[PDB]
Amino acid sequence: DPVIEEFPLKISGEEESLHVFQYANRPRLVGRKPAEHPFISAARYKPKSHLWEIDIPLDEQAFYNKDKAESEWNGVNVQTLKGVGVENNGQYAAFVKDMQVYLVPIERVAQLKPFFKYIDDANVTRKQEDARRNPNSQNRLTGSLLAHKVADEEANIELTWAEGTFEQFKDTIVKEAEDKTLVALEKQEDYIDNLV
Amino acid sequence: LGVPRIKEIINASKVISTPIINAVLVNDNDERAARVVKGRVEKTLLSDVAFYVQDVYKDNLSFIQVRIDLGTIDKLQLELTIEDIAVAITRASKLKIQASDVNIIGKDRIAINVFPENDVFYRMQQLRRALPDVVVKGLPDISRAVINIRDDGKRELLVEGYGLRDVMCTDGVIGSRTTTNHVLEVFSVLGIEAARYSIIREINYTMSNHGMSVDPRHIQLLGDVMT
Amino acid sequence: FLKVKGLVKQHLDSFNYFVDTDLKKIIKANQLILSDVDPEFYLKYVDIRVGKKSSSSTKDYLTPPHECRLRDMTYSAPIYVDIEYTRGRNIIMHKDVEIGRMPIMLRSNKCILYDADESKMAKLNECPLDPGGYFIVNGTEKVILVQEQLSKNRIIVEADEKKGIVQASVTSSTHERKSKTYVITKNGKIYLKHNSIAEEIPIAIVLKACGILSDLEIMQLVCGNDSSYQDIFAVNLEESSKLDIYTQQQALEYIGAKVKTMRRQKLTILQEGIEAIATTVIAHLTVEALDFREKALYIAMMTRRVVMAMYNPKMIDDRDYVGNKRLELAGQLISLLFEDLFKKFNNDFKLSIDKVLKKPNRAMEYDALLSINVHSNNITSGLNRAISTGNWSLKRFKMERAGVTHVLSRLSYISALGMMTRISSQFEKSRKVSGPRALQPSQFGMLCTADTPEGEACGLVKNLALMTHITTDDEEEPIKKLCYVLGVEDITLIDSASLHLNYGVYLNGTLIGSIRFPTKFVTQFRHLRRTGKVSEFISIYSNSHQMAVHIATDGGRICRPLIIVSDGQSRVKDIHLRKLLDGELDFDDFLKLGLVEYLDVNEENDSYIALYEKDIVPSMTHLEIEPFTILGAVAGLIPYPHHNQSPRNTYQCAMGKQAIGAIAYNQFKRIDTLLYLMTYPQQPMVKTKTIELIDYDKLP
Amino acid sequence: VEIAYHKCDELITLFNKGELETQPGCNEEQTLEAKIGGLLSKVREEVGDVCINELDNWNAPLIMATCGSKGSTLNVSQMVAVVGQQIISGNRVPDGFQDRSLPHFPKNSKTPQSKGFVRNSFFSGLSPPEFLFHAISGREGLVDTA
Amino acid sequence: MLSFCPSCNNMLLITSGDSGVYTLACRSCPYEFPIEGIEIYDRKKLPRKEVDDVLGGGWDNVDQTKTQCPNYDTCGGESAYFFQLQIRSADEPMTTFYKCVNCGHRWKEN
Amino acid sequence: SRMTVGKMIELISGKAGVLNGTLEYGTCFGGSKLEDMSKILVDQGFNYSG
Amino acid sequence: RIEQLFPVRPVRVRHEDVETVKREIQEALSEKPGKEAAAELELLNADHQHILRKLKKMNNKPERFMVFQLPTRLPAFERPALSTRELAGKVGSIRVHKSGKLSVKIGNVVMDIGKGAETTFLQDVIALSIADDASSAELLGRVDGKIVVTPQI
DNA sequence: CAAAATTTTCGGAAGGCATGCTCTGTGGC
DNA sequence: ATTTTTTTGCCTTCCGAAAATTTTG
RNA sequence: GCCACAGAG
Ligand SMILES: CCC[C@@H](C)[C@H]1CC[C@H]2[C@@H]3[C@H](O)C[C@@H]4C[C@H](O)CC[C@]4(C)[C@H]3C[C@H](O)[C@]12C
Ligand SMILES: [Zn+2]
Ligand SMILES: [Zn+2]
Repeated sequence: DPVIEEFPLKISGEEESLHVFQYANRPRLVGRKPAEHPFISAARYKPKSHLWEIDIPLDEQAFYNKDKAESEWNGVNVQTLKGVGVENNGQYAAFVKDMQVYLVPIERVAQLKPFFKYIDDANVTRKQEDARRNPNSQNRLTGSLLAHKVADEEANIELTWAEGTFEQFKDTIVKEAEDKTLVALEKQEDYIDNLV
Repeated sequence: LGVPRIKEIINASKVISTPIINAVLVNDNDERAARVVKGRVEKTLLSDVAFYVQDVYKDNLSFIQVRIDLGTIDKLQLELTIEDIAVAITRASKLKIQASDVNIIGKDRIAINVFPENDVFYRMQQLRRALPDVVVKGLPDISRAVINIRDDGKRELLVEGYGLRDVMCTDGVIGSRTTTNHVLEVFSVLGIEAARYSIIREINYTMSNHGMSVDPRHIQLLGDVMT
Repeated sequence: FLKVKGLVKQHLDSFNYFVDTDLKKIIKANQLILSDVDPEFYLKYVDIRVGKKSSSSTKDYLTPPHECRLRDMTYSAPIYVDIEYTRGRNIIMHKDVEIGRMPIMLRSNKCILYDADESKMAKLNECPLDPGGYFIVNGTEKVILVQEQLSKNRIIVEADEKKGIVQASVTSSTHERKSKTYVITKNGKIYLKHNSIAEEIPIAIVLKACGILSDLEIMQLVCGNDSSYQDIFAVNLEESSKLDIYTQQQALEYIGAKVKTMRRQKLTILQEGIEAIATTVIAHLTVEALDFREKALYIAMMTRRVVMAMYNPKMIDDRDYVGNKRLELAGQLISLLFEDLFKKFNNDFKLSIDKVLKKPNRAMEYDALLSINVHSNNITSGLNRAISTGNWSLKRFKMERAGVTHVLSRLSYISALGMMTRISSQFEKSRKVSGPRALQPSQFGMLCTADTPEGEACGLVKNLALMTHITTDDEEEPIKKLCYVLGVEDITLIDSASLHLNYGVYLNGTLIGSIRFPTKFVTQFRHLRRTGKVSEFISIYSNSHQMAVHIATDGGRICRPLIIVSDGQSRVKDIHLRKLLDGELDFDDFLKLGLVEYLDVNEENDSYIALYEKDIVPSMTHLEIEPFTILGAVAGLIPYPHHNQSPRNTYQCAMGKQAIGAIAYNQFKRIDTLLYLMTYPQQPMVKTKTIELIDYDKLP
Repeated sequence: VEIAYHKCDELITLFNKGELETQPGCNEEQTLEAKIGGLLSKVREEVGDVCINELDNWNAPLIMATCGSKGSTLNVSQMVAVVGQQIISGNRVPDGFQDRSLPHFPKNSKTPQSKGFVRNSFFSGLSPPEFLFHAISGREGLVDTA
Repeated sequence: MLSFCPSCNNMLLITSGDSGVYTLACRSCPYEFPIEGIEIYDRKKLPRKEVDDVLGGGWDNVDQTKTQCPNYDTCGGESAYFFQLQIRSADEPMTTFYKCVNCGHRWKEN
Repeated sequence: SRMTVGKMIELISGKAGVLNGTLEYGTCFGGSKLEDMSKILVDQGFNYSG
Repeated sequence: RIEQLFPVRPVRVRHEDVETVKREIQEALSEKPGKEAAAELELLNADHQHILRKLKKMNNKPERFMVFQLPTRLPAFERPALSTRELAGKVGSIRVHKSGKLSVKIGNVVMDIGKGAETTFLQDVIALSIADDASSAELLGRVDGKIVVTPQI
């Protein structure tokens, strides 16, 4: 019942807007060791629709099938992953700084799944080229239709991808979470009284 | 039995519920003879006589390999061989296969080759999922077979199915004493005059099980009007 | 218990829940009215009340029920609606606008006979022992009978072995829309069919229409790590490749190309497919954004249940199970009728407004409310008709039910008591033994084991037990937040590959997330229920075969109170019983103290109930309050019924409603079409506790 | 009845362990059900036979059974002695709940009292589970007649 | 054959191609896996249920005979346990089951 | 043929109750026991079985 | 490195063994270098030990994150009452007892801790900036595990 | 020998029937 | 102009589609 | 008059 050691828990970063990516296809562990992180070449994020789009260049030397891509897919050599940032409440991304656990609120979590925009582009180009040879007050949209329309019309934002920024983030999080200590107010039973 | 049996007898029902063929064995006091006769009428699927079915792809040739076993065949004592399994595979018309493709490798292996923009993969997947459900021995309509020891101690072989002629033509089964509760089957095999006895006997048995005690002259009249 | 929750009061409760709460839901479903001509015109129903003005302190006068009986009138109270609209250029609001007359149930909170002493009953020529719970329409007293249906918003898995197919059906029922969806097996493949979709859609295509775009994700969600499920389901993965659909837009095109849904506005085929997936495929699950995870997981769970049914046919759901059946009372039926009536009223009012507004010769905008009454009577008329004729025809929901209401039988006191609390089965034409007509063991304590008629309706129409309660609908969002707090990882951030490695959580049949420790979660939720932090009619039960914990919140579930047993000791002690007999510590205090709790059939499945105190082993979970609950009100007249044969008890339940005796205290002030009275009635020499409890010895 | 219950419990133990011998045409569950049903029918017949031979002369149900005017030996045995096994559609009481008949019995219980055997006579009064099982059988008969 | 493309976790299919050589190809993304010199097989091990030897236990305490086993190139046993059984019609000869005592490999004749 | 022993128990319970002066109970899975009613009947000069 | 480009074969378990392999699979996914009540007690003790060693392992390791799952309404704290998103600084402590059990005390309420669902896929944390001068989204590390905190009731 | 006409076999859908026999009441259109 | 079902089984006739067989070149 | 349920054997 007595405690032998305690790890303090701190919360900081109320304006960081920290996201979490979740690749549906890329596994975490291969064999017994952590897998190599894929290299990201391009990132896009629609702000009002919270659509994330991540481009990963796949190897062309081994297992590429240059003929099919160069013929009917206009030579696509990258795989794109699309996801929607779902707002989840109560999720904190935490790290450790000398047995002190620092938590930063997570804004959205995105389920990135493979996207095949070149297939749709080829389909619509085929439809246009086969329809133009021989052809043969209205905004009441609400709900999912309006969301799809506003996601389609709004343009992507070419985000500048970067790596190795963790040290500055850790410094500002530790600095922001070291000056203040908050005193407890609610009783143990009063917390259980409402929203258990 | 009871009222549904009367209902399905008095009309010419081509298919009934629980049809039973009571074959009388030539040798009735040996369990081994009864079991080896049962092996000739009870259907045995490919899955009952095979270790594995697999699909193999090579540099330019694609096939399906089946490994049958001989220990199970020997212990159950089926009069079945490897070439019999091959010709039974070919006789399954729903698989769309012919004898030119089926080949024998070793004493256990059977290879079913496939030759031809994506048809070969679909056709081999269909063949792989349909192959272990073919019938290599037994009658195609017999659901199951059991060996019943009667009151006097002699054994009879009674089956669920619609192949009366194939049961009574099977060696080891006396064809002159094999009967069926189904009536149109008896009409097709033995004629109308045996169908009349089948109607009369089945209705009389159904009435006597419940102890209704009806005089069988009424039953004879009903059978004569039906036939 | 019979002083608070009762047996006849159940109907009352539903009507109360219809008047105080559910009318607001019906209004807010379709509260807004637009105009075709003028875009600035809008009408907004902001509130609704029955039999009370917002201005007057005292409720408005109503004719007494006996006066309505004598004069062939309708016992009813006006419906008052607060309406905001535009008259010219300024928004104006008007309260207490009458749009019809709701026929009120007797002895409800809107009746004149509510909580009235015997002297006031004598002043109004009404018997104090009248059960109430019926509607006086045109002088005739009609009872809206209890309807029995399959559980709504739940997956029901059934199979036809003689036809060889399996299916999983969901009957989505929500105030916005009602629909039915099927996931069926055909030719070894799995398809999804709906009334709006013209052709059956392969399950891979409809799963790709949602957020899932990987075949590995589909196969991992449907099957998981089990090899046999993968072998069964791998055929359906090839139909996505055969029909060259690989992206979400392609599947949406394919689905929307074959939708028969007529729409007022012309809509794009892609947008039609998005609408069909969002609102039509599964009606009670809606998506307001680009995320389709909940719908995808619902369809995947249905497909997994279908696959598990195909692997072995013993994993189907029993339609005759009481936990799979829900009971519609008068409140739910009047709600589902008033929804149609209000939709027709809104359509007619919008047509009238468009007709008047198309005339441009009027400089001054007119008052729309002046044209309420010329439509409003229709509501009342239709309402009265749906209780008078008993025919129940609603083309919006394709519902053609008949015999919903019945003329209240007045052959005896127990006859009128047993006409109340009567269940009408869904399958009225089932002539098969051991189907819906069998007495399921699941109805022990919920439905009467003896009260059923002899004849063509034997086993179909049935009566409630003595000590039962029928759950009313209540909000589920606090329960959802409590689930998220208690340790349930949300469905939008868990792995699709490892979803079947641990227990899932199903709120009202919808997969809300995953739980690492199911037993601790169930114990904590039961502790919160027994303490009083959540509603006592919320049901928690863990199904180990499906690896799920189900939380049921919606109404229509049959419940039954039971004494809790902990550590081999009954939680109800002698001091509690002494307090209850002395006058304090009533049944509600028993509920708050955690001594008794309500168990429905599904929670009774995950339980172990002791019949008597002497039979308690340490493994028991609950204790029976009293056994003769399993016999209903009509069956309670039989003395020593456990010494009899069951058909004798059934015949007594049939013939007790035809016995000649005293009807009510005002039987000589009543003018009924046929009334048999006995000159010298006597109370029985051999009584029953049920006889005393239902006051049968007062009017024998 | 105690001897029959002990033997039935022994068969349940053998079935649960897995060394239960099977009938020539039946599986484990089928042969267990057949053996238990035969044992319970035998014990009902034995108790009925020891009941009928003891009733004295000028016993009205016995006289009415001897005449054939009304009733039978089975009805007298059910009124005075054990009612017997309740049979629904040729089998015992089906599992209405998950892997059990009633919540008043443990899960995976196949004891005679948990699947439709009424120890009590009609004179001694039926317990609530026996009452429910007898109601199930009577309802099946009523529906069949209807 | 149940395999999935590692790039996009979509199902892999086998096509003939222009060269006539089969490859594991993905219809969604540009990925192929040639199988020249590589074996691929998806084995479906069918379940095996125990079967009782319907002729076992019958070669105990029976007369012997001098019949050479058909596997003469592997062994030269002569004494074999033999017995007679009628498994056919009554107008055709009653068959003989006989097993070698050294090599097993039981066989029958008419 | 109908086996209504509960009817005989009702008759004896009613007889003993009307001789004793109190209404009796035929409550399911309980009620007034037969031995008490036989004792009441035999104390009043009637046969125990009614 | 090209071994990852081999056609992935999904995990297949026989139907009779699917309920038994779940322990082995659940332990293999992490790959560290009442009968149901007792089983969950053992699982909770193992989870507590695993959380302790995983917390000790990632001390001061760059680009190493672990996702906490706290209740959406934290206990109220006195203003320097405060909104749930307005908390800053130290709020509580993770405590280890002699039995090896771990408990998270926030304010004045003690709560449990468990490692929750086991994910088989890769997760990383991405900061985001929507500055009009230059919009950037820098990677900060990978998520290694997840813990869940539930009230002690 | 294999292309083309003729015939047979085989499915799924479309129809139909059954869902007792009599008898006594009411209530609403 | 969004949108449930509300028994269960048995039987013959029709009618393309595909398979089987014969018949022309 | 047509439907609709309600009962009786
Ligand atoms: C998969 C099940 C098929 C089944 C319904 C088919 C396949 C075999 C068929 C029977 C045989 O043909 C022999 C008979 C022929 C007579 O003409 C009519 C009756 C007869 C008993 C047939 C009835 C029926 O047609 C059967 C049982
Ligand atoms: Zn791919
Ligand atoms: Zn040899």
